[PDB]
Amino acid sequence: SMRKPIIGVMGPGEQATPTDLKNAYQLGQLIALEGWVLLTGGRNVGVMEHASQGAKKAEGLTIGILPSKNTHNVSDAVDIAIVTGLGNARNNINVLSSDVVIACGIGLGTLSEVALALKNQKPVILLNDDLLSQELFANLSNNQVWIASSPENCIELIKSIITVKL
Amino acid sequence: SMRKPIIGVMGPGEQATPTDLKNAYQLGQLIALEGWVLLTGGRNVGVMEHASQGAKKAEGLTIGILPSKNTHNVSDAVDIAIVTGLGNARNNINVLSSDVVIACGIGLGTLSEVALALKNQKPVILLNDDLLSQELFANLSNNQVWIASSPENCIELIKSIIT
Amino acid sequence: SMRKPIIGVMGPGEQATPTDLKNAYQLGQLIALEGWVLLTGGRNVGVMEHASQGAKKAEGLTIGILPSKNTHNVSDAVDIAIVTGLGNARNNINVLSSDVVIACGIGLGTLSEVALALKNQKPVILLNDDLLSQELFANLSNNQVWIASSPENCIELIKSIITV
Amino acid sequence: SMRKPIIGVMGPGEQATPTDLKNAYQLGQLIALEGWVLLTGGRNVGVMEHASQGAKKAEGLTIGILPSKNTHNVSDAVDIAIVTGLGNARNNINVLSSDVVIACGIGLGTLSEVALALKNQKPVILLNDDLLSQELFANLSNNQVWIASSPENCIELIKSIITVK
Ligand SMILES: [Cl-]
Ligand SMILES: [Cl-]
Ligand SMILES: [Cl-]
Ligand SMILES: [Cl-]
Ligand SMILES: [Cl-]
Ligand SMILES: [Cl-]
Ligand SMILES: [Cl-]
Ligand SMILES: [Cl-]
Ligand SMILES: [Cl-]
Ligand SMILES: [Cl-]
Repeated sequence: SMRKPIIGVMGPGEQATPTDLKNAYQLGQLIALEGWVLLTGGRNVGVMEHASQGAKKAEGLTIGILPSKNTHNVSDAVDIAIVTGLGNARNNINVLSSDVVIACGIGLGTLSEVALALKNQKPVILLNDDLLSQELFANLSNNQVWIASSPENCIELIKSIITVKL
Repeated sequence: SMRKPIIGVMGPGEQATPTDLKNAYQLGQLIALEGWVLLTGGRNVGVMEHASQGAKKAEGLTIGILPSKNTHNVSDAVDIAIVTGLGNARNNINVLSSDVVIACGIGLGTLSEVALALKNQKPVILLNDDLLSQELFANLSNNQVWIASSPENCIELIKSIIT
Repeated sequence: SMRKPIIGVMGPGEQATPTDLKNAYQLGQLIALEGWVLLTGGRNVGVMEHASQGAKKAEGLTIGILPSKNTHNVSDAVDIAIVTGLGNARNNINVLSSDVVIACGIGLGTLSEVALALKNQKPVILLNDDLLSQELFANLSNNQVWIASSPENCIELIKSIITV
Repeated sequence: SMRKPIIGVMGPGEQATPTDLKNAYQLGQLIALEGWVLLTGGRNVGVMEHASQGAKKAEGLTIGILPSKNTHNVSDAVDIAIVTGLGNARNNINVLSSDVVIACGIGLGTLSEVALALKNQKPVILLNDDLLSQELFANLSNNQVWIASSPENCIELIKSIITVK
């Protein structure tokens, strides 16, 4: 493949913590500064939107995988709107399309995406303060999930992951 | 609606524990005995297979929602094979189609289905031996998830929910 | 497989003509009288509604594959409501799930299902008065599609197909 | 929306004719020269492959919407590989995601996409030499479908559509 790495950033919306939102915005910037593509589920609030705005601040390309049948809710920070009409079934597209999936914070939708990514043997990085989810996913994935300490650490982990792929 | 209640029994496939299989068979029997319809992921392994066999022993109707593009892997105990060709994206159809979701055991696919069902505000009953999953879903659902003690207790809970 | 044959009856919804509705009801009834399961797109309009009503008149089992995320539009004659939340992507589930697909009338959604059925290597029977779609699908399918003259003829064709 | 127009080029894969492939390549180039994004079904065959290669020759961005669960079959000329695992259900994503759908040749998957696009009242342009398909879609769309004469005429039609829609 000559394609740029695609990094999926998943996380909560309205219930994202202040730390999740700061982490998301920083991640978006850092992904774009590497020349990587950012993929999100296209939500116009919370982690996905802060990540997308971060990437755009650093002139990166952003892809949104929308659950709706139209673009009515997509933000200006999404360059490419993939309109699925699949509702929450689109979560599987997010994970299959990503070279690495980062869960920035935790919530029900994020839990579903992490679970699907690990079932598909996709590399997953958790960036959150939820020890229960970390232990549960480590157990179910036979310790294949990665736990990051910061946005910068996520980028370091991605570089090690995509180097082993190569 | 004059339709019969559809109870979705989710749970591990190949990695199901022996207790998950015994619980799944008993759930299938008891669901069928109520005249309810059983929905599973449809394959010839694990909770899907055992629940479907339990329901068939009691002459219940069984629906399988298959992830592949044909019926190669279908349980012999599935009456209606819905072939989706969606892979793991069929998990959402399982949840949306169920009046109640029971998670019998734990694994990655089941975690995805429970999360989706709770996000849809579907009633969800956990029947497992995994205290981490029970505490995590109680927290994320603001204690709306039910934790069952047995297959019989799942049935009792469903009767309270659907009445 | 010990499962009953599943016959997918596709056709227009809101745009169905009175002829399509009569044909649909008769098809549903005959599918059920054969001891087969009827699958439709499940909604309370058009061929879906009338085929389902016909199958229920003969006490057959009916499956509806709904495009929305709830049962609000389901036919009262659907026994099993499979709620997909997929929109028109559910058309692929309709054809993958069917042993034979019947197109009862014509419209854009029905054309998409016929095309997907033929691409997914499923037997298709056309029961309509649309010569252009009949010729086009005969050409694209190297004459594997079947053209029926009546609801009874559809059942005759199914019996020949599911025998081999 | 400040997003670039996304033009979906649909058409036969394995069964594409030499004319379909020439038209597809030229379409891809012309879409990219307008600064538009090309969307295809993403695979390394037929119209998908040749449209993607034409767009890359003109340094355009290409999106591929793949039906399988990995990138095994992806065209080398796809920049963004959307892996769906949906099989032919991805055809709905192709049409929902496109501002205009061009059907470059005819085959069964293409017919499904044309039909779904028209059902959604998405603009559709047919570029083919099949008068049966042109008459059928004109009838079923109440003459809303467009019939193009050449790849260049497709671009002219897209400009007329983007202006009114
Ligand atoms: Cl979430
Ligand atoms: Cl499964
Ligand atoms: Cl399967
Ligand atoms: Cl599981
Ligand atoms: Cl419909
Ligand atoms: Cl519906
Ligand atoms: Cl139709
Ligand atoms: Cl394809
Ligand atoms: Cl593919
Ligand atoms: Cl085609």
